[PDB]
Amino acid sequence: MQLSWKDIPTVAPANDLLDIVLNRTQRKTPTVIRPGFKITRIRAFYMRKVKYTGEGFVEKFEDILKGFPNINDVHPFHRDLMDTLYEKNHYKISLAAISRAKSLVEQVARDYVRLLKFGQSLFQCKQLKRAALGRMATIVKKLRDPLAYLEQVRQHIGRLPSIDPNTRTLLICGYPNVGKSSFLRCITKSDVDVQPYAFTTKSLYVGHFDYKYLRFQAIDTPGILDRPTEEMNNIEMQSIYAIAHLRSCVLYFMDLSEQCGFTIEAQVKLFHSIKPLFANKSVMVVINKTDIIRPEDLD
Amino acid sequence: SQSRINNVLNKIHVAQPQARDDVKRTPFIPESVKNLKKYDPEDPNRRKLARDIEAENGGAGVFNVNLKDKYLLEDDEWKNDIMPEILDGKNVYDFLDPE
Amino acid sequence: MGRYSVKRYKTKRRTRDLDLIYNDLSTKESVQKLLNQPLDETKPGLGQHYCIHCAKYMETAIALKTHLKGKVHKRRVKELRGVPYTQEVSDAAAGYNLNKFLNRVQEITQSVGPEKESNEALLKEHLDSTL
Amino acid sequence: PQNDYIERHIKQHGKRLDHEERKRKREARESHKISERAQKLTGWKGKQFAKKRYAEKVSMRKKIKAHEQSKVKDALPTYLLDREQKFSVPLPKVRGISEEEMFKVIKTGKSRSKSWKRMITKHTFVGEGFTRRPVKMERIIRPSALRQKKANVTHPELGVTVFLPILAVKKNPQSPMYTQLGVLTKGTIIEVNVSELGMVTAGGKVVWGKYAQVTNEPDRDGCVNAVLLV
Amino acid sequence: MATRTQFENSNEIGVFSKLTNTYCLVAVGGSENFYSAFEAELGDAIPIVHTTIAGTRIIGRMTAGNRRGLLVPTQTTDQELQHLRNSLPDSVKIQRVEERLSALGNVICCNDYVALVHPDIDRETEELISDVLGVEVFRQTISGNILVGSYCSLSNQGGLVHPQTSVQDQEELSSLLQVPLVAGTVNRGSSVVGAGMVVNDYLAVTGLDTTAPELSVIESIFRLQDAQPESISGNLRDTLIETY
Amino acid sequence: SGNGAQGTKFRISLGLPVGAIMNCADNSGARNLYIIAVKGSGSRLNRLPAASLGDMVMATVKKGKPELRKKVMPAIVVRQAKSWRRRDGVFLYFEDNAGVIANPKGEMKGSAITGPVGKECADLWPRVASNSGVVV
Amino acid sequence: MGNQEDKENGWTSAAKEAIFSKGQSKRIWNELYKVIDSSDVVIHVLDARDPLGTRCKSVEEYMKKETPHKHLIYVLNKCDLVPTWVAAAWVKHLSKERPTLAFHASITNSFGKGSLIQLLRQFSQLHTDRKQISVGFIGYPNTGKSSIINTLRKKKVCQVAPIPGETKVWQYITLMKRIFLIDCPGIVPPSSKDSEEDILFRGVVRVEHVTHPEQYIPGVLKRCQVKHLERTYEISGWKDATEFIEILARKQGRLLKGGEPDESGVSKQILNDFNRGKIPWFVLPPEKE
RNA sequence: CUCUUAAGGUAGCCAAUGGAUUAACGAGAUUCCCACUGUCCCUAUCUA
Ligand SMILES: Nc1nc2c(ncn2[C@@H]2O[C@H](COP(=O)(O)OP(=O)(O)OP(=O)(O)O)[C@@H](O)[C@H]2O)c(=O)[nH]1
Ligand SMILES: [K+]
Ligand SMILES: [Mg+2]
Ligand SMILES: [Mg+2]
Ligand SMILES: [Mg+2]
Ligand SMILES: [Zn+2]
Repeated sequence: MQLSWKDIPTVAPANDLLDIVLNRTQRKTPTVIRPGFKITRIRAFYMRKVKYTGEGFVEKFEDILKGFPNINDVHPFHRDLMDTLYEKNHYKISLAAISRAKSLVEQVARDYVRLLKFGQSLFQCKQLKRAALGRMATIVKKLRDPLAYLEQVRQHIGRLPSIDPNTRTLLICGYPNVGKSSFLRCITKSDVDVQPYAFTTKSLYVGHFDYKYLRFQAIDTPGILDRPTEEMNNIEMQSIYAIAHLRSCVLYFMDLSEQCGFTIEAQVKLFHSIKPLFANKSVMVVINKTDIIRPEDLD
Repeated sequence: SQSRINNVLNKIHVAQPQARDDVKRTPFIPESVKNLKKYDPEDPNRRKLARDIEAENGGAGVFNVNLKDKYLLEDDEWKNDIMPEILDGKNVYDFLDPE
Repeated sequence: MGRYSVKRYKTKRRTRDLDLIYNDLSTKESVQKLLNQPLDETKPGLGQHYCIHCAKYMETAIALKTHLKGKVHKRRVKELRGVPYTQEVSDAAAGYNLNKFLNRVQEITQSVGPEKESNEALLKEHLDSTL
Repeated sequence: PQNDYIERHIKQHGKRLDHEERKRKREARESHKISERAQKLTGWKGKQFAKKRYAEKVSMRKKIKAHEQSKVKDALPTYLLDREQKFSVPLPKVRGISEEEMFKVIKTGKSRSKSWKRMITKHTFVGEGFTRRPVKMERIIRPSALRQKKANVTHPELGVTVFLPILAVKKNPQSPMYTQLGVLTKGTIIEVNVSELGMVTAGGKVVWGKYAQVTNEPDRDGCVNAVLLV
Repeated sequence: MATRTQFENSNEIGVFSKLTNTYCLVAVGGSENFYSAFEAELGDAIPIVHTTIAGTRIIGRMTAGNRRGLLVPTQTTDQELQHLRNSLPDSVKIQRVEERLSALGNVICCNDYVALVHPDIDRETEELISDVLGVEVFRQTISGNILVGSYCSLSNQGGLVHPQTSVQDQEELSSLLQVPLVAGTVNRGSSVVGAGMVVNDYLAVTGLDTTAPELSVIESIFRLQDAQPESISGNLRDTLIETY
Repeated sequence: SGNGAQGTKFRISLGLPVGAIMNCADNSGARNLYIIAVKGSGSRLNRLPAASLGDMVMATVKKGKPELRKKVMPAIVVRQAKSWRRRDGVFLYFEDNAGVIANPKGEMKGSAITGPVGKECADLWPRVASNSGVVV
Repeated sequence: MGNQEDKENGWTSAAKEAIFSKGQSKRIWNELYKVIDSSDVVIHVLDARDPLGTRCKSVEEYMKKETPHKHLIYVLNKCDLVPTWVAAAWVKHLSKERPTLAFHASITNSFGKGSLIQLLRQFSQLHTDRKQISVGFIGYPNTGKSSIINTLRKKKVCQVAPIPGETKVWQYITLMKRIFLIDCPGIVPPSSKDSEEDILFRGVVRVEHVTHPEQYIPGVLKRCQVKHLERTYEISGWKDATEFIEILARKQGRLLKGGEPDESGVSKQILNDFNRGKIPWFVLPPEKE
């Protein structure tokens, strides 16, 4: 596996990419050609312009395409998490648009070099070169929305924590405001926030510790509500996918003081509703906030 | 799983000796070693290490340590003595000998 | 300096030393190993037909026999007679480790010498019988 | 670090102590910086700066006009709304092209002494079932890179452009020799396949072939553009 | 009593140092951080000597010895030999050995009582080992691996062999050496344990890259801490199964 | 001065330019190594990259195992026949040119080295010194 | 267990040899498109030993897509090097797709010459309004296009060699007043599944420019029969390629100075014999249905 | 009016051989290998 995708080069928008590639052609290729020179020299000049611009566009597209992960090829946990975060359909459509643009730019470059083989004057060769560069620019301008989407996705996916779905995992789940982030702070050195309102945590947080010289990872999840999956939202789907995919030891945290805003009956109902999730996994129920109320003096 | 059996056994097995002679072999810990005190990096009264001496004198790559300071000689005045090596085409070391 | 000596005694064209050959001939086990060699495809005669004195492979037993009936082989055999001349001899000549040199000389005279001679005689009769 | 750690760090420790003042002074300096850039940048960078400034001013004026206009205040069927998209030719006269411009002399022989072969430098339509003449009897050369099969045809009615296959060359305005050679130049009348345009006669016949006029120079811009003669 | 350090960002402690029960040898290269790392654990209880062997820094690989003696190769200079003699007390015999295999730390793996040697060392070298080190000598290969000094770490308590050693070879070597043996790695997966670490009856020094399970195995087999026997392999079995 | 080398390296006379063939001194099955490049080599017009004792090269195996051949692997030069000066005061040389196969971190593929190993190479590379039986 | 494990030790595969890309140059493919554009009938020449190996499927698809008016036929050459039933089975199987004619090309002792001539006369009669037709010969290198043209002319008008790539440009030959033949350089369509071993055993490259032919010798052992090899080289008793090479070199006296046998030279000679038809071999035809 | 895919299991029938895939020879044209080396890295020195 890879477990981290921070090493993706910056994706420029359409106009910025156009400026970068065209100005690179202007700077890095010679720019003086005279009408008094040989027609072979003139043809070579404009052929070099077309070929160099095409290569620049293609290498930018290839850097985009190689860096981004294959959503289908990754582990199913990562696939479900990235589908929840980024809408896999849009993800694949944008990357496919990049690939199609790369093929079209290559085709334009080949066609116009072949046409420039037969140029008879500087004016005609200049017109053919400008036509090739303009067609490439139109292709690139047709990618404005996918490039912006991919830049946002790259920035977000560079910050995702590295979760190994095959190592030893303590998963933490329950209702909001029960102390999952506080327990993660107590057992690891993660910087998860602890605030007394619902859904303080909107994404998975990872901590680490060592038990008997063995490395364990602890996964704090955003809270789950007792609602059917049709009206379940993406933030809760993060926790649902984590529970379904990570074979681990699950710790369901209960608050008996109802400081969380959910009753003990509601917590038990949520536990029995998410009961089918932890099959063939270790399960444990932890009652937090015992300094306020104890399980012994309950009804 | 039947695959990981021999590999696990060959590294979890601890070999043991057996007799072979009436010879007693015991571990040796010197008295100074077992009376030594544990070093405390954050302590007001601890031993000044050689790196502390180097840092206070010159620092790494500037401090020139004297190796002759650790010599266990009969006389301490002999520590900074230059040992001759050549005399009239002969090596002193292959003539050096008691009696 | 001259071309003949340069292109004969280049370092990459060096031959085995006389003291090494003497050590090979001194012990019976070494002689047996050199007589019974594994089949090597990179050697002349598949590693067989090896003259130990000259440290040289022959393509055939008839070639080995002709080599044995020659003055070059006799020259090497005569060279392999006396003290092997290690560094201790030059040190003793300079006046260094004289007692070590004397002990080595008397060991060669007493124990190593006659055993090497008997091994050479057995090798000679073995080669004469088999060839 | 994981998730939005920079924002969490800003929430937990704040920013640098002079961040707001530094940002405010830089934004105050921006006007002087813009004027100095306009008067100091030279060459291509200066021209690009002027072009971008013009575009920004146009956009700002449009925004002001739209805001003021907002502050002041085809008979399609139901299933089609909420959805989007003289017998004179348009080019009676075009530039004359001489044979010297049309043809290029191709020399043969070891010493290049024979000059009887000619190469057409313009784009051509050779048709179906074309085979090259044997090289010994090949005087007129139409290279394969310059042969065309399709054109971008604009329909005057309905305002669309479709990529259509070429059927024939009807009249090249320069010469009947160019017409029979199939030369595609500006003002050439070609025949195009209009099957995907969905044209039906008054008698119920499906139209799949009509005339169009080439309105560009394919030798210059590498493609054939035409207007359908409806 | 297992510590982790580096000699100038290198994990090969046994290459650049030699540790016995009565003295320690460290290379002179660079600053005094390596010397002070040994000094933090050793105090002034046993001598610690900066030294070079034939001008090189590889003293753990060039030299071999135990609490009673030290053997240096013939490439040692007279000045270095005199430096060692002046730095060490008279209770440690020092001998320069005329041996063809000059990497004594590679060809000899010894403790205070037993020694395993390269099967092609000289008989005079064997007798010199017996006389100077005061030990019994056995010609062995560690599961066919020559260079026992580089492929074994040995003390009077226990021993660590390279991870490709068969069970029968471990049994035979344990019978010969009269100490418990274990197979494992050091410095995060290295099979050159003898050049990876140095050890005595009361201290082990490995590289910084040695993992926690490897350190636990080393502590258990060398009986370093007060509550570390060789029988806690059963208690570490879960961690070792997960780690392997 | 290469990745995995311990410390700086002082200049040694260059003996092996690109195209040279040296013996293989390890036990990995290779018989000889053919030098195709020298790590850390300089840039100069017409000048061939050349290796010396203790240098890391890229080598192909000409003679050896068929599975071992037809690939490029890092190697470390441990013997050279070109004389070089030791700072202690002598020029010295070996009979042959010889190297060992290693990885980019400087770790040996084999388990032992046959024949003498130069002091410069052994002191530069800790794994060579660990696998060496004879050091000069 | 393949590519990923090699990079960990720093091992990189050697650079691909430039000899194995012969038949893929832009010059050669420009010549091919020239002869196809000039041809009314295209003859694809196949080697009867490996006819599916020597098929240019991409060129055939291009012809059926872009130039459907040109007539493409198959000539299975070198039928003398295969058993009669093998050639008959290959003719039957290839006739399900295209008209296929068995052939043995030779100026003096040929087979199929009259059948090919009457077929070309039929094509001329079908194009009686064209005043002439051209027949372009295409196929893999060293399949025998020049030999077939010389057979039809009954005269050495096209240069012929056992080495691949003898023909380098196109050439017009007048067979009759209305029939022209066009000789063309050999082509190798690019592909990723076709390895250097397959390229070498299709007779594409000259063996003198390959690096280590000993690694390709096991391909010879797999493709040939043991009895045929031992009858050709008068040896026996080998168990693998290295011992086969060693026995052959020692029998032939191909020893280098110092005693090591000339493995590369013997291997190059074996590959030359295999490709040139001194060792009998063929690929099995498809099973009858 | 009709024509072509019948042939079958690593060597056939049919008339020693089934051939120009021709030995030998060549200041003819060309590719490769061993050996060899100042062709080269990289130039230095000696004589008339
Ligand atoms: N046995 C046999 N050999 C043939 C036959 N036809 C050609 N050959 C041989 O095969 C080799 C290839 O001959 P070419 O005529 O040059 O083949 P090509 O396809 O023209 O090859 P290139 O011109 O190099 O692309 C020659 O040595 C011929 O003698 C055949 O029908 N039977
Ligand atoms: K040919
Ligand atoms: Mg929370
Ligand atoms: Mg140059
Ligand atoms: Mg040809
Ligand atoms: Zn002899």
